[PDB]
Amino acid sequence: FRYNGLIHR
Amino acid sequence: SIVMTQTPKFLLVSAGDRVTITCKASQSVSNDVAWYQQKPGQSPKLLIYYASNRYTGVPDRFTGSGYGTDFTFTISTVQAEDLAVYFCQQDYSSPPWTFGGGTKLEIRRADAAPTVSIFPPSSEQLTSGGASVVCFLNNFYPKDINVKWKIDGSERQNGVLNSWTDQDSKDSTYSMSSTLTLTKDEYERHNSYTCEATHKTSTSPIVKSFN
Amino acid sequence: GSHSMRYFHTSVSRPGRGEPRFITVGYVDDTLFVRFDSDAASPREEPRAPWIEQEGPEYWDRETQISKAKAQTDREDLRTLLRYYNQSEAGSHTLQNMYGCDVGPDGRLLRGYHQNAYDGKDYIALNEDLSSWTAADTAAQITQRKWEAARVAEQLRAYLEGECVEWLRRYLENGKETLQRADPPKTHVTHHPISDHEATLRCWALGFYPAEITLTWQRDGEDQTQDTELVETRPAGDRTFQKWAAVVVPSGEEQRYTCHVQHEGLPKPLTLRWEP
Amino acid sequence: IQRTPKIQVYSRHPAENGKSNFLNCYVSGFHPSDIEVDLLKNGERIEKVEHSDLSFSKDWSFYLLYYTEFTPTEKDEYACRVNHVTLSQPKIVKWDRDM
Amino acid sequence: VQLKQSGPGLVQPSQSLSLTCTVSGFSLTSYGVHWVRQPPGKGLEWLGVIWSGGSTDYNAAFISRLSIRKDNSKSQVFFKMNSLQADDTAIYYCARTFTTSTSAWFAYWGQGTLVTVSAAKTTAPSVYPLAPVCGDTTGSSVTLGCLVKGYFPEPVTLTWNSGSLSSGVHTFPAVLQSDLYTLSSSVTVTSSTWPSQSITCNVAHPASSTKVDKK
Repeated sequence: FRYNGLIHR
Repeated sequence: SIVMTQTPKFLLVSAGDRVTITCKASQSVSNDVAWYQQKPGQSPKLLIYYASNRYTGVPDRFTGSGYGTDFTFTISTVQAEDLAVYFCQQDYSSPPWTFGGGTKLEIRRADAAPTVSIFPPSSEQLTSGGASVVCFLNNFYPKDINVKWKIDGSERQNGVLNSWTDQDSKDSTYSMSSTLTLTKDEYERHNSYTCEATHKTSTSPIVKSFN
Repeated sequence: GSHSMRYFHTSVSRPGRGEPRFITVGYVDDTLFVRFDSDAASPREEPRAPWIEQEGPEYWDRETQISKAKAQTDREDLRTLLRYYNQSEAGSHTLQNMYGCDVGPDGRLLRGYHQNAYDGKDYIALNEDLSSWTAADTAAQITQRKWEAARVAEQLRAYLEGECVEWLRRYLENGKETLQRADPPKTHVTHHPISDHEATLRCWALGFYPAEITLTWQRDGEDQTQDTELVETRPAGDRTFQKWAAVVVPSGEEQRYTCHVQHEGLPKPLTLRWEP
Repeated sequence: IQRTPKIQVYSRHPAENGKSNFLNCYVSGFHPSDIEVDLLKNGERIEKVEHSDLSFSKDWSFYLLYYTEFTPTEKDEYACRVNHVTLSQPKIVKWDRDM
Repeated sequence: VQLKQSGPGLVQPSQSLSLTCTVSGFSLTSYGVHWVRQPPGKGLEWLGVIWSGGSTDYNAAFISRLSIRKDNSKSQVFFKMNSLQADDTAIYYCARTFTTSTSAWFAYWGQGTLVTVSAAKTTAPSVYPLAPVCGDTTGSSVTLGCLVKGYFPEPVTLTWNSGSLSSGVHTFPAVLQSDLYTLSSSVTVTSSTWPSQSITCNVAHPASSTKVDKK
């Protein structure tokens, strides 16, 4: 189960 | 296998100067360059990494720049402590990761006069057989200095051994040691052992003798 | 009986060949269970384990879209770094990422991580506390301010301590017959005479799970680590791994040097020997 | 950054001539991801290529396993041909049953 | 985070060089330890590395004669180089990049192991103390010396009063003559601290397992 908060670099 | 060309091989400057080094790579390296400081008798210490990033605890005076083929290292304020052999490195290529030739950082200071010290051969060596008359030359600038061994007015040039110290990290001065390796049979032949040396500061040499 | 759940992301820019390639793969310990490749007939999160395909359609939709979007966030992230580093447009650059949770023997989390690397060299990692950041270079510090103001490290602490554990737990109970089945290594000693006195004695260890194994050679109790060559642990392919350790022993002395194996699958470590 | 791969050509099960077995070629340690890998039967390329999914290690180096079902014989010689951006010429690594 | 190196300082020609780099502050199973040598007064040369997993990369010009192996449990990394020759006489440092990545810029380094490829056998020093003239012509300041003679191979460590004073101290490097080294040092203190107080030079020649204190 993945994390969905991959906020831009 | 990317040849890294470091320039210049030697760099002599006074305290509080802005000196530049240049490491040029034969092939392109997208900011994969490192910079080290190797003080005598000590290991190389990582100053900068990735061309422009200062390593933890490394001061602001040491600053690096460049990308791809041309790379430079510049010191904001030259200090007596900065005296070392400066190297660069590449890490982009495959495992053999080359290094630069090195830059010997020598420093300029006011031309000071030496302090001569003549040491008679210890009672312990004269027991074993040998007899070495040692004479020290301390705290002077520049590096070039001439030493002359004389005994009762008779010059001896054969069997002399000389050692120079690394330029000091404190006062930027130099020091030299002269040894006269002789036997007890050769030593018991004479009484007065004189020590004299020539320097840029004074015309007349500093005389130091014993009996 | 400590386990783990990690997610791998690879985003490599291919200028001219369209848009970057994204390959994201999910693992439990050393078991690959989920995967997503950007270049596919219809890209979706695909099952690679029998226990994961048991999960419902609403699960597969969620998982798919997250990766579908991560790819786009990474596609922009690449252009962002190109500006940060003031590098060539035409150049091919890599963006790597891995986040996961290391769970103990009784189900509670011990290590949590969110580290990522640009062009093979570390960029920004989440420290053990799960509330702090460590930037590798000055451009990694731009992302730091961005993620320290948007409190990105907080949600991650919630995920890693929370749902990351809850699911790694679900997966451990789901496929126990393949995950908690500790495979012992099928071991033996092979003799290579060479010529006269010096002979290479190889210690084989095949068919073991997980990848963690310790192989040593001992002359009357003394570790011969200095004179032992050890291959990196390699996958056999059948869900299991292999590894060997060899020593050059003179003739006659052949019956001194002992092999030692340490593994989860074994109750007591074995002191096996070469037997003609 | 550019790092050359570390090849390993081995079998799944021990050496038994005629027995149905698998030929593995574990390429690991390379960077960037772009890697051309081919398996060989007596110097001739085997078309039945099947490889794992791109994963990296904790040192960020990638690893792939190129595998195919093979029948070991006495007269046959099996190798693995790897090519990477770092590699000057294709790295051919012969298979050994004692290794 | 440290790297403590240990090994022989003199190797006879055509023989091996077994070295040990004992790490701390970090796990071996995680990081990669490199090996870089430096010929006296010359540039640096990377020889090889041992990765986390036990995989290795050797400088091609060395691949047959070089061998790096490690004991993860005992935090040790070994460097064995077979059939040494004159061109291999140098200082051997083990190093590590700041992180787990396969980066080559070295944040941490060992102290180095000076190896000397020679058929000339080890010789122990004869240390004698050097004090000034019989008559008091010191005044306010005085200088004292400590000569080290006939030792082999390099190095010898010389400190004065275990390192309590390190202000007016100078150590002149050794010079080779008939496969022998001769070293010396000099201290400059006030007439208030000698001979009213004690002063001794601490000589150590580990290759001959010599540890001498002379006054």
